[PDB]
Amino acid sequence: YSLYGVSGRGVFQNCTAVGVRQQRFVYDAYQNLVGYYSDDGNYYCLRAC
Amino acid sequence: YSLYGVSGRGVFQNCTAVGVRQQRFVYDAYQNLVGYYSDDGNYYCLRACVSVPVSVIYDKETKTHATLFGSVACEHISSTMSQYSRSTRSMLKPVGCVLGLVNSSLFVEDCKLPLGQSLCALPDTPSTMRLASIAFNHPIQVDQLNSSYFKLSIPTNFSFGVTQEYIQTTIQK
Amino acid sequence: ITITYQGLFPYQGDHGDMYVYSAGHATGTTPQKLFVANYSQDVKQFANGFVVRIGAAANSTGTVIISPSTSATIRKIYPAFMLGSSVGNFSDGKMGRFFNHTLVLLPDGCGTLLRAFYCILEPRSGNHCPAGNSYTSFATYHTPATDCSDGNYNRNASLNSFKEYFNLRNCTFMYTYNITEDEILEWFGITQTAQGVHLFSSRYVDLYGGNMFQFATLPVYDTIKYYSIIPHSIRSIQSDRKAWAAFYVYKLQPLTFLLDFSVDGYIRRAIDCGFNDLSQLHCSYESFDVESGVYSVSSFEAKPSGSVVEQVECDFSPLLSGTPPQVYNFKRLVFTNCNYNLTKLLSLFSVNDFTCSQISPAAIASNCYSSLILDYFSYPLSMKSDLSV
Amino acid sequence: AQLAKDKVNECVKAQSKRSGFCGQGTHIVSFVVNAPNGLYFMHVGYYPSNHIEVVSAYGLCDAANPTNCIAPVNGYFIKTNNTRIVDEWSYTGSSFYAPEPITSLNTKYVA
Amino acid sequence: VTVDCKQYVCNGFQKCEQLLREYGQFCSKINQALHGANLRQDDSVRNLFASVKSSQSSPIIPGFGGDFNLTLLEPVARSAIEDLLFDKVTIADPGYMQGYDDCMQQICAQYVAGYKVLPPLMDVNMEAAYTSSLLGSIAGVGWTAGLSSFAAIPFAQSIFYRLNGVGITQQVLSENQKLIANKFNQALGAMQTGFTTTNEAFQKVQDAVNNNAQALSKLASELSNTFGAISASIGDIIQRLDVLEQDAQIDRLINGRLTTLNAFVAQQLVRSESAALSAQLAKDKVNECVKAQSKRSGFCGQGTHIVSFVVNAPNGLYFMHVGYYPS
Repeated sequence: YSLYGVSGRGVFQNCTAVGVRQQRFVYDAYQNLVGYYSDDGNYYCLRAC
Repeated sequence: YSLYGVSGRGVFQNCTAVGVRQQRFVYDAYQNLVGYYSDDGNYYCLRACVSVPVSVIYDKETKTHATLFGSVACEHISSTMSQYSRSTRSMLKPVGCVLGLVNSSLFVEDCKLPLGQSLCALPDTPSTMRLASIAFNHPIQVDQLNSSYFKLSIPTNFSFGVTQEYIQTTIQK
Repeated sequence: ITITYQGLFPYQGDHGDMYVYSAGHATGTTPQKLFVANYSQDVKQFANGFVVRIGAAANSTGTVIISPSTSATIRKIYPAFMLGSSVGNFSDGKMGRFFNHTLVLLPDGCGTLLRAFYCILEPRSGNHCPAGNSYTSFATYHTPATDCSDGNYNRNASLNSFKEYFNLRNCTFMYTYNITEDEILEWFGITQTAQGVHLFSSRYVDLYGGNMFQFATLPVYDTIKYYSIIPHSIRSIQSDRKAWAAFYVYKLQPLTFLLDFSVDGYIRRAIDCGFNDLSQLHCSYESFDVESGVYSVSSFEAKPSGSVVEQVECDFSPLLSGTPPQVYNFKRLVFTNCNYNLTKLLSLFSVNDFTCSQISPAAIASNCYSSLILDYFSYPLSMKSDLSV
Repeated sequence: AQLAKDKVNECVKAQSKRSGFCGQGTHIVSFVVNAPNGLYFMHVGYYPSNHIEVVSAYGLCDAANPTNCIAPVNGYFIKTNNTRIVDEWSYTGSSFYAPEPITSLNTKYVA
Repeated sequence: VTVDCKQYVCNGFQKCEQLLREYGQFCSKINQALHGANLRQDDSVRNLFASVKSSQSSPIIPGFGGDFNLTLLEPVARSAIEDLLFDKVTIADPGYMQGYDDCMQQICAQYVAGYKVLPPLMDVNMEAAYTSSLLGSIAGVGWTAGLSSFAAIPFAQSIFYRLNGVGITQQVLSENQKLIANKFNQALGAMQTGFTTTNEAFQKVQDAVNNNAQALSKLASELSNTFGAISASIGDIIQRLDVLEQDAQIDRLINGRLTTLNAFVAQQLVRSESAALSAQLAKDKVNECVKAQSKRSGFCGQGTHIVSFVVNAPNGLYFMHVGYYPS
């Protein structure tokens, strides 16, 4: 993928359902994003390489 | 204080009598100055800053914190002390004096059990707050007889069994 | 996820500043004088901004304020703010005047919109206006009998009242934000960065829980240093008087909090780590829960008092001994590297005049210098008009 | 791990007549199960808990002086001279509870 | 010793405190790591003494063995030989509501703060109570015939059976004669006189007190004053420039000073783990050499071992193994 200001390499899946949903990432306690948003409008949660 | 080219924070006292006395500091083997000069003309020997080495006695089971000071003082502190900088930091929140000063009642209150959470020198501090137990030791002391006979403490019940310790053997590789 | 996070927060237990708006004076039929607190003269430092608890008492029973013996059901009311970069006094000397471009946050339409605008505020000169006679305070108002009738709320009522006290000039923007009418508790926040002024609300993203999220960035790039609360008074008639929920302003500062995020992403618990050692310990472990034990929190260092400075004593000697020469033979005392008690010296003499140039007599006693020159001579008071810079 | 090998060869195979290591009490059995990354022991020790203070000697003698005491635990109580020792109490006339060392002081019983 | 970081670094100055904020993870891992180290050490103390006493003293009467003059009696509370190896060891510490104020009348575990020494879980009268009931159980437990379900036998007969055991001289020699007693007491007498300086163990004791006192105070004196590039305890404190570059030199001083503090924490984990190894060794020396005899060589040092005594030394135990020496 290559999203807005963020790079990265991930395996998107239609996951559920944890986030903010108004701004459009979700991190897990580090710099990484685990990982949905951005698609319109679902939950494409990402993973590491 | 703020002396000539040197800054610092100290408690001056009229001490005696070690120095050079012609140039006007005295160091002790480091960068620090311990510390008289400059006054005209005496010995105002300085010291490092005063710090109250505080702590916290949580107890998450009953959710009752209890702020303990390190080793000073039952007499020198004040409640929500206004001479000092950092609680820490914005807001704070007096019984000793076996170890130091604590902001937690009460006086001993002996003796139990002993167990955690097991504060310092010997306040064993159960909860519920309600500090300072001294629960030691105590072995069932057989008494020593005098003549050819000598007492001995044999028991009556087996009561086996415990689980015991892990011995670690490896790492994850 | 839970975490420790460093950002702008109010501190645990902060009571903040409370503000209340009141029904105005009225007869049975006719609204009369507005009724307000002294908020307009109380200019506050913006610093890092603030958050606001709005409507908390809504639903409960409370006093009507202007008639303390009269109780009524409390309704939410929205706060209004004046913010800017430069303040001073109005022509009659009263405080609370904002100069140059000023940011105004003004609710309207019986609590169904927020207006945000950035204009020069020209004080108007009619009676009771800020550049007129009989000025006490500016304020805003609305008139519920005519402004809040079903299906026909007056959007501009508050704006119009504001325009009576000030002409709006050279406005760079005027934005409106719709608000759905309810009596639900909410939070509002405001900060500023080089990107402009940021407005936060719980309304759009967490109406029922209170977390604040950004809903606007205003193109205000002049640093906001000051704010005041704009008093509102409700021009009801006596039989229509309501009680309006107090709101509370809490200053923000950079603090590290433990933040507990639910599964759905919202924050329903936090710990102010610096509140005390117990909270400190609680934060360590990167968890809400900290296992039961002794946890060392730092000092408590004493406050500096009696700041000793050492450098001595300036020698005014030869002035006191002998005959002061004539003005054209003035004697010169030079001063490098010493301490001076000059109010000492001027306590010996009787002093008849003290004027300075590019300094004041107050200032010349206080300051430190790299060089002080004292010239003294005999000179008659009769010739004071000739001894002038 | 070399300690664990020392705990398997001592406490698990044999008994091991030694204190903790074989934790807290006169050790009886010990069991080994694999824990995460390590072993894990279930040392089955004795725990006395009801102590009754009785009286020794130290042994016995008569007109002729060969002695008794001890195989291996003490005494020789009184009522009359009985010998269940560590842990419970008390046996019969001894008959196999007695080596026969040299006499000592406090003559005839035999301290 | 626990360091109170976020006020060790820095000295308590708000800009430097904010630059610590930036590093608010590392300080939490420091004090988390030391509090874990103290719970492991404290469980070594607790588990040690719970594997010390358990059963059953004589109790402490001024006559232990007739006539073995034992110095290990409590005079009354920290017995006499324990008084010798606490007086001759040079400790500038501790303060417990008299030493803080006593130093205030004038080591600095309570003045930099900074670092801070915690008390050792047990008052000295109570560690003295453990080892004094241990001296009570020397005689009867040294019999055995099982550990521990016994006994009350006088100390003299305990050393004639302990001496009958491995110095396998049977009863006719200890009957004719004793005095041995004066040779035992002569041995303990030279054990009274000789501590300084050529008698390590004792130099090992001051290697320990000078070890942890050296690490604590002297390493904390290297950590502060001075380390960094410009390091007058705040980089460009108030008195010198810049304000912009002040964060640069200060962040040098925080990265360095906190990194060396983290080296101190790694060191405390090292000497804590080795202290727990040696404490488990001490539990192996109390359960073998002190209760029983122990029919084994050094560990129970140099000769067919006879008695061994335990006294609390600074930070550790201390043994007075009474061995045989043929000659």
